[PDB]
Amino acid sequence: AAEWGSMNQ
Amino acid sequence: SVSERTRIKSDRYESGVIPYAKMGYWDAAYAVKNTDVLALFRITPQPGVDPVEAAAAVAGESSTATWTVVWTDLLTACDRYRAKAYRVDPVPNTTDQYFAFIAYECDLFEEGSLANLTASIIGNVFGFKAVSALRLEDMRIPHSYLKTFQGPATGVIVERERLNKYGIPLLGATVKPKLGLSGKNYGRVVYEGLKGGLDFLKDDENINSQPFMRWRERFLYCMEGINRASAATGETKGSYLNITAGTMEEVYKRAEYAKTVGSIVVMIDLVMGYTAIQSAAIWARDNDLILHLHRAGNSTYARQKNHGINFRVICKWMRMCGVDHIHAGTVVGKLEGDPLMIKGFYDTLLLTHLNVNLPYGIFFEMTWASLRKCMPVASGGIHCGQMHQLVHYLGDDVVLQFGGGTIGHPDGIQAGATANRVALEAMILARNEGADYFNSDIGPQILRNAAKTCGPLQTALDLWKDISFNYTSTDTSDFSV
Amino acid sequence: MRLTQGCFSFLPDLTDQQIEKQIAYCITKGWAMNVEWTDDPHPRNSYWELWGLPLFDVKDPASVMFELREARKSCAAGYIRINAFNAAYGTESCVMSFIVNRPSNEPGFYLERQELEGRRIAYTTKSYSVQANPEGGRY
Amino acid sequence: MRLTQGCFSFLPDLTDQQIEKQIAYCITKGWAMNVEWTDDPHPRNSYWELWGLPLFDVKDPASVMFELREARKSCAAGYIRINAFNAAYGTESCVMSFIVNRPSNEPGFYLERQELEGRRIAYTTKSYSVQANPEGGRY
Amino acid sequence: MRLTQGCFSFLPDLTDQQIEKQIAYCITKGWAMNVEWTDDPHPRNSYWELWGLPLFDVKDPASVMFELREARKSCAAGYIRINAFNAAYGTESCVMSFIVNRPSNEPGFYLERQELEGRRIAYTTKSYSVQANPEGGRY
Ligand SMILES: O=C(O)[C@@](O)(COP(=O)(O)O)[C@H](O)[C@H](O)COP(=O)(O)O
Repeated sequence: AAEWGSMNQ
Repeated sequence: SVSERTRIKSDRYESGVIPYAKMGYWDAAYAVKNTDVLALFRITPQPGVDPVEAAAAVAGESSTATWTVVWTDLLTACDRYRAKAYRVDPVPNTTDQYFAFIAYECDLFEEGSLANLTASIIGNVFGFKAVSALRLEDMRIPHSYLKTFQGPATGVIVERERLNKYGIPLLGATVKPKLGLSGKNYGRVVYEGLKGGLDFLKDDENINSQPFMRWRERFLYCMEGINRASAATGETKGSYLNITAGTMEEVYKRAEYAKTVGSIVVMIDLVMGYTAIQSAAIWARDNDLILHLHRAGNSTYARQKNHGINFRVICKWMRMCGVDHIHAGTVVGKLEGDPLMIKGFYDTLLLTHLNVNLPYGIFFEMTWASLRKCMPVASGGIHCGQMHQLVHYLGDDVVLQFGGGTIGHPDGIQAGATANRVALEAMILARNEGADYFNSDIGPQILRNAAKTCGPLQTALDLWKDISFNYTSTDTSDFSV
Repeated sequence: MRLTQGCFSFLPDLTDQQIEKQIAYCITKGWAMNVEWTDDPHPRNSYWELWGLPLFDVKDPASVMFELREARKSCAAGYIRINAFNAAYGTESCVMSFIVNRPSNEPGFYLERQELEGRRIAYTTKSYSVQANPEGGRY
Repeated sequence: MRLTQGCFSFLPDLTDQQIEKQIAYCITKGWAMNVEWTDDPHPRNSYWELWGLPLFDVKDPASVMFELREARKSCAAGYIRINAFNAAYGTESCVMSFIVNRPSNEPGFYLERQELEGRRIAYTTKSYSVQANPEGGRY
Repeated sequence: MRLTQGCFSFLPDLTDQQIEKQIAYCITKGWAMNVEWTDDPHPRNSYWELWGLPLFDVKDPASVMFELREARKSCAAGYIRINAFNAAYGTESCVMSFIVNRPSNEPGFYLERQELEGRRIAYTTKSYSVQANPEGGRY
């Protein structure tokens, strides 16, 4: 979801 | 005995077999670095295998692990060299498919070498018995590593300057039939096509040096046809000479000949291999030549959604090696191509930076560190009757190529070339004036209107009016909107 | 012969209304416009003569149309072209170019063939107008 | 002749108490220790024979002293050395090495000179003990 | 040291019954058998001395056993080996080889290191028995 952009700084 | 007394009794370094996820290859609380290389894999576990164990196995066997414990690990900074699985999720609308994210340390790779990068990422993991299927979908290549590669020898910007052509797609065609013609007959077709209004023509991927035609003969006649056409029109023209060969020495011999006779461009095939491709891209930069890449063989591994490598990854690797052009798809032609996936490919080859876009298959944000742009090429069963669709889906930085769509004209090759150029010019003009050229009614009428002042175009429209290739696609998206 | 340099040379000469529309399209993108002239149409003649400086922040095609009108009545017989430049990072180059004035008649070119080693030829493209008269009086 | 390989060869042979102190210094740093043996002392002889595996997590010199005692009464006449390894990123190599046992007599070496082009010589260093007897019976 | 050339050198010396069985296996395939001897065991010493001609159409191991018995009591101290040859198109080479007699003692070899350009070394392997005595009196 939108956690893929925060899990990969 | 000394050996028996010196045996390792540590829980982690005692002899024996333990799961990969307990060897240190799975870390849900891992923090990614800006120098790390990242990979996204679509995995299908064998009945009974735990999804997390499978991800850990892929990470270990692609980095520094084996099937059993080795004490030699204590002679190295082991923790720094191990790759780490850090995220696993089910594929939407699917049971038995999962997405896995993996991070790799920068010091694991050799600077400027594609053979080395691939040796680690795709070396042996695809043959593991514990998985039933596997596919590399995407990768994030960091700025630091990008700076060790050359990037395109010429690049889209410098190339348009070399041709003095700006603000419209380039045009081209392939010589037909594929095999059988002599060098003198080959030059005749080139002369005719260019004279009618094409920017470039090209040899077929399977034309090299055969009993019916030796290469030196073809190169000589082609330069006579190019100069004749350029002097008759006042424009810069050219043809892609094929330098593909069986050994590196023979490749170089054919490249040095084409430069001697004054060719502005040459072409190579993907079947040659990564190391030969890298060598050719370095030569083109040092000798002021444009380099075209044909993707022969790519669909053996890039067609199915369950196993292999997605083309968007090949796009990144080839932009890193430094090719100037690459075939990327047509959407409406006779070869495979989903419109959403194709738009993703074009962006990977032309943008200065990529942002996440799931419906297009973009999984990682990534900058190109000022690497030059690679020009996409559209080819495969397309005709001037489809001009409105080509302009809408492919854009303005692209080479549109018409083989049968030019030579197959009933009034001759020169007539065929004219019909293609006129069709394009009229469509772009209309677009720039703010018309809905993509509408199923406006688009064709625009071409019909132009046809009332050009007989060749009228003939072509009537000939290939009801020609289309509608079939369900194999490689599709997993997200919407 | 008709010189085929430019993006719209396979179409008839464009009217003033047609030209104004294309200009309106380039300014909507934010591009800078300029006008050039020459009497030597060799395909490797990269630098045409400049007509004033480029119009960077002009936001009305009427300003561009006026300048072209002046050149037409001021310059000698020959060719005139309009170009658009994009200074955005990643481009920093020209993005459009088309001819907007031609001579009454153009004879064209011919090829000269010098024979070198083996079967190799060194080609030279030659213009009839250039070889006959100096700049200013070729057309 | 006295072989001068190692860090303390210009000092007299060290006592057991002296050896224990140096070991205590390496373990306070967290280094791994090992013991090796050979009867071929050529300066380019990189791989001596290993006595068991390296002691990785031993935190008491008595364990290292015991192993050295065994080798002394088990191995043939020749040389014994103790090494310390550091596996930290930036090093990953040996950081100390000293001899801890010698033969009753060492004859030494001599040079052989092969004459090649011009005035160039190709040198070879030769050991008296090696050339005379096979491994196990050189000292 | 024990010389490890041959296919069964990691097993104890084979008995006469053991040898006879291996011979019986090679003749069932139709192979030709021969016996050789040497006192120079260098690994690049390709040609051992021949004991008579090869036995081409013998179909009974007893004939091969007899010849080996003779060599044993006739030849000097050293090494003896039995080989099997296959002359079929696609092969035309040896397909088996094993040692069947050894000296009472083998001292082994040592290395000589000549230093050439940069860090390169040219190596030479040397035998203790050969360097000490002429052929016939090495063991
Ligand atoms: O050999 C051929 O079939 C073509 O010359 C097509 O000619 P036509 O114009 O006559 O169809 C091209 O190589 C294909 O387009 C390659 O496919 P792709 O671009 O997908 O790699």
